[PDB]
Amino acid sequence: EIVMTQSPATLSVSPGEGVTLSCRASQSVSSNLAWYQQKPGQAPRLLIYGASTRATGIPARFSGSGSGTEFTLTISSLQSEDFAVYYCQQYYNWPPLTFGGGTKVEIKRTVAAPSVFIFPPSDEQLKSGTASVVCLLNNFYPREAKVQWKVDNALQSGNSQESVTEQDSKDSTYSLSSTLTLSKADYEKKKVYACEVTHQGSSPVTKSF
Amino acid sequence: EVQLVESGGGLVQPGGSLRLSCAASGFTFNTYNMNWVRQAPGKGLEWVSYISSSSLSRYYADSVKGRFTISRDNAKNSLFLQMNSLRAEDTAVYYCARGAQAGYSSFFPPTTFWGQGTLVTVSSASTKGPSVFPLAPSSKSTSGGTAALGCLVKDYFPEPVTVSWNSGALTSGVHTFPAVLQSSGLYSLSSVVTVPSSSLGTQTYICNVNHKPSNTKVDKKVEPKSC
Amino acid sequence: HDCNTTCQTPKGAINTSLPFQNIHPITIGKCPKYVKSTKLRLATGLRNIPSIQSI
Amino acid sequence: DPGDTLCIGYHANNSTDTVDTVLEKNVTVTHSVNLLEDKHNGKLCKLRGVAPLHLGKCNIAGWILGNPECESLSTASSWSYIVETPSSDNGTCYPGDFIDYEELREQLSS
Amino acid sequence: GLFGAIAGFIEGGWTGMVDGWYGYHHQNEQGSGYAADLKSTQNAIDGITNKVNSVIEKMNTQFTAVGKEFNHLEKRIENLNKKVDDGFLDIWTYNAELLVLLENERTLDYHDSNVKNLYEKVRSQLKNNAKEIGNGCFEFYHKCDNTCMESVKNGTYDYPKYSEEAKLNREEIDS
Amino acid sequence: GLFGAIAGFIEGGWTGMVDGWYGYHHQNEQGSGYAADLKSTQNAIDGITNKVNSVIEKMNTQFTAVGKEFNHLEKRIENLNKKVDDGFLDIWTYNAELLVLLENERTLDYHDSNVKNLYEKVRSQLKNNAKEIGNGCFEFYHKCDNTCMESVKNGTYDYPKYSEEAKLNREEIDS
Amino acid sequence: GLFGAIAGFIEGGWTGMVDGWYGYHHQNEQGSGYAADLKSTQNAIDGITNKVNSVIEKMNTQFTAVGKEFNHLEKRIENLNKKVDDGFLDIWTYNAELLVLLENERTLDYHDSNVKNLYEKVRSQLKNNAKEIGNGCFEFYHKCDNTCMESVKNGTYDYPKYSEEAKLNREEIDS
Ligand SMILES: *[C@@H]1O[C@H](CO)[C@@H](O)[C@H](O)[C@H]1NC(C)=O
Ligand SMILES: *[C@@H]1O[C@H](CO)[C@@H](O)[C@H](O)[C@H]1NC(C)=O
Ligand SMILES: *[C@@H]1O[C@H](CO)[C@@H](O)[C@H](O)[C@H]1NC(C)=O
Ligand SMILES: *[C@@H]1O[C@H](CO)[C@@H](O)[C@H](O)[C@H]1NC(C)=O
Repeated sequence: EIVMTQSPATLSVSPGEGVTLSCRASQSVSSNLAWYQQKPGQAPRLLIYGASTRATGIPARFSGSGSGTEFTLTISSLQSEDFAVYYCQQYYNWPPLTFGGGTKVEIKRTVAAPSVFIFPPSDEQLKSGTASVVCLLNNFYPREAKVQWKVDNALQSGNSQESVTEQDSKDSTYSLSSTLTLSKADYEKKKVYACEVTHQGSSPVTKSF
Repeated sequence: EVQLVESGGGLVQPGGSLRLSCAASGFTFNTYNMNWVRQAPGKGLEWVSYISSSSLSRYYADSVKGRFTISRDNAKNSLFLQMNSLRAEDTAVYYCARGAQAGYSSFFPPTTFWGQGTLVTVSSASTKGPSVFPLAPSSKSTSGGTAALGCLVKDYFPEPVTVSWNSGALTSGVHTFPAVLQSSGLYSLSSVVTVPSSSLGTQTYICNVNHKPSNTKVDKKVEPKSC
Repeated sequence: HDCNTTCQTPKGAINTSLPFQNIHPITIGKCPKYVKSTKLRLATGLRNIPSIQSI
Repeated sequence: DPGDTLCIGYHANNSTDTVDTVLEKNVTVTHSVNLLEDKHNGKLCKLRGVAPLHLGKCNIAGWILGNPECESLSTASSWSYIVETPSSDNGTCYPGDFIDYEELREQLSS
Repeated sequence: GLFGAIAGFIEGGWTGMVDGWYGYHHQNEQGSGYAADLKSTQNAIDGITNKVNSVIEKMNTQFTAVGKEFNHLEKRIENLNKKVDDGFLDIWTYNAELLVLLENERTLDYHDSNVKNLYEKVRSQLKNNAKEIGNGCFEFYHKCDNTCMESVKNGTYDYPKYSEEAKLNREEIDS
Repeated sequence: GLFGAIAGFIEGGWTGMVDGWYGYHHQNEQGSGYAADLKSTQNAIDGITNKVNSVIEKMNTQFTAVGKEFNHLEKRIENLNKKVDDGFLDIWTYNAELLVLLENERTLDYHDSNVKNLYEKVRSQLKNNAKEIGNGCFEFYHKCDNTCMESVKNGTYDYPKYSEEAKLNREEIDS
Repeated sequence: GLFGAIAGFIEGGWTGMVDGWYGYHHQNEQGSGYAADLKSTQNAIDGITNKVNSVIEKMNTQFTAVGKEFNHLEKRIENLNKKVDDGFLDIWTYNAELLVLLENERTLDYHDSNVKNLYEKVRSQLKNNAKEIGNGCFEFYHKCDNTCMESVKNGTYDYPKYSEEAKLNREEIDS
């Protein structure tokens, strides 16, 4: 196969400026390269084909160029409807038809600290045999953040599935939630609970034990 | 306009079989080559299979060869994908895509127009309604700053669920997280909302979870603690 | 100037193997034939059709 | 079991070269060559590896008669051709007719 | 064009074929790619090079000083000399302009003929084993690996080697 | 001719086709008639118009009085002037005569090519659905109404739409 | 060549065909032999004869003495006369060299077209009754005696007369 490399995976830029996405080929694909744009919950949409030709209906701020192994996709003036994932694709040697990892273009804004909200295992969940602790992080930029659970003093290299929402339309901020799933027989066998955050804005050390 | 609507996705146990179909309209289906592309939850795009206009040429990815069979009924403007011996890694959204016309391959990319997609889930778990557990607001916040209370929707299968608050009246500040796949094979998410802490006591908040496959519909009240 | 040429023109010499020139009709040497043409371009390759219409 | 595809085609490139044909004007072609020379070096060079005779401010009559304004001109034993300037006017300073003048210029040209 | 292939039943050219003027595009289980037919391309290069050299080298001139000088009482021969210079100019300008026009048409026709003949050679080799799907493309009734492709591009295709497999697939698909 | 169609496998022309140079003749239950293929005819008109204009417009002359007058002791230059006038005459007469001869052959060949290519386009569309009965005619294996005729003359013929009906009639008639 | 037949899909010529330029070779129970197609050969002879005569006869000159004599003080007109003589020489040499080059290419193409058209006429007559075995040869699906051969070479081949016999042999051999 011919492997497509899209580095970096994430680019943070403001709204209204020029972005350039990259895609390289393990061997030459000539001009048989295409670019696609995908928004969450929606099918991919073709933007560029032939490595430079723009598809019908694609605004003129999208352009691409390249040949052989190196290619670029440039957006001159980034509008709000242009924040999405972008994949390249080669169709010079296929099958297999290979895409590439994709590049997320993200809205850049001011560094926002998280507001940490910890919640208890609810009493009616304590009537079924299990209990879960919720560590909510609210409206923080950037995405890069670290969350750990300090029960009495446990490191907890297991448990605690986390989840991230998409950038909010208003403030372009994030939200995270680590959920501490433990059974009754091992929940009531400790009673000092605390989460942990290592985000920017709250950069110095933390906001919860 | 070019239109591709695919159907047949659903839940199947491992080793089971499923037949996706795609309805094509707005173009001369009997002249175009067709493709299937899939996308695992949170992952990139993987090409699955190719079929020519004449059905003579059929190509497959290495990871589906021997298990998937692609076919096409040009008289009925329909594309098909037979999936057999399904593994867990086959769980993905399967997209129907339109390529170049017969003889014009590599003049246009082989995936020029995409359908919305259809979701295929391969797991041994069974359709199960969710358990709604409250997240009571902390009783040691500040008197003027905001506080967050939420509902914990746990142990349901399969995707997706929908959450609201106070019958849809409360919309600002809501953060419904994407679900996660627990090691038990069941799904679970949290749904939080932020409100002023001085409104705790004179205003009550009720979430409205609605799981479609299990025909579940439960409302829960998230009140402060006692003691 | 100190240069060598086989075809001399009142506005400067021309170094060429082409059969035609449009510099000046009054020449000295072994020269191309003067013509009024501005462009005499001979196709060697094919018609160039890199892309076709969306179908 | 039924198989694959093979196609016959032809070259294309990024060329913008245009040629004229008897049936169509401005046809873009992948490669072309130019038969018309339109670029000169802007200098008066040596023909047959021999420098020309440059008279400067004099014409052939002034040069060959020995006009006092041409005495500075160097006497070369051979030349491939003769160069005059449009403003070159120093010729027969004493007025008169130079009989068979144009013929003499021909004989002295090389 | 004159032979119906370039900008004809083969609508467009290939930017992804860089090693020749005419060639093939293949696709099978092992992938796809472009390759020039070296035999026909080299013949065209030889012919076009010869055509260019002939147009240039057949113009061989002698040393000549065009210019003439005449006094004020030699106006008639001055105009005669002007008539000679203008007459050569008109003859050479007209012939040069038309030669380029006519030879450009023939050159484009020549390339069209080569693409047409290349397609016909392949079609005569493949016969029943492949289907003509249009746009200068064949779709085989039998799997054709890279070695099988090389036989076609080299003109060494073994029709009977695949004839029965193609026959069964051709007869079913047409039933 | 050079391409075998005009005065070739298509023996004669049509006086009943007045709207173009190349075209079609059809007959079905609804009647018969002639119609020109506008696309190919308009291309030929563009090419031939360009060919005529090129032959004429590339001849651009300057103001010139050919005549000269010489006295009784200027006989040699008078004969020189006559030699120049006769030399241009022979060059222009010979080139003009041959250009017309060669371009007329190419023009007739060009029309022959267009008729040939038009036939081949139709044949590639119809494939099994029609029989080649000779003289540039196809006889369908399925009824082809006026709408079906328009699809062929417009290059939008749907082969699979009639392929099975033609197949049954083709297979019986050949049994 | 330009039409793919001479030195193309028909690789070589026949020294054993002495009565014409294009023709046939047959073999059956009664033997084998060569025979020229008189109709196409006579057309080519008429066309080539006309082509030669046109190139020669369109050159018609008048009585003319080229030479001129000038004394030692008439050097400028002597050089003018030399310029005229050299200018005609260059024009005539260049045009004559190129005319021969271009007409030779067209003549070889013309012969190539005739061989191509002759093959296509036969193929259109024989249709299913014969198999194209390559190199411009047909192998019949029915015995074709000397009289049957004469029908093909004369363009009077009766396809339905042998169609059923050929059909049975074609269908078995392909089973
Ligand atoms: C040379 O020419 C100048 C003007 O260019 C004139 O004034 C001068 O007298 C001339 N000298 C001669 C002819 O000796
Ligand atoms: C390609 O064809 C030529 C024909 O002369 C033959 O000699 C050669 O061996 C062929 N190539 C291969 C790789 O067999
Ligand atoms: C004829 O073909 C053209 C091809 O572009 C198509 O747009 C047009 O609609 C066709 N005519 C009719 C009457 O459908
Ligand atoms: C050959 O064909 C011609 C066609 O006009 C026909 O008149 C002639 O009789 C045929 N020859 C024989 C021997 O029948």
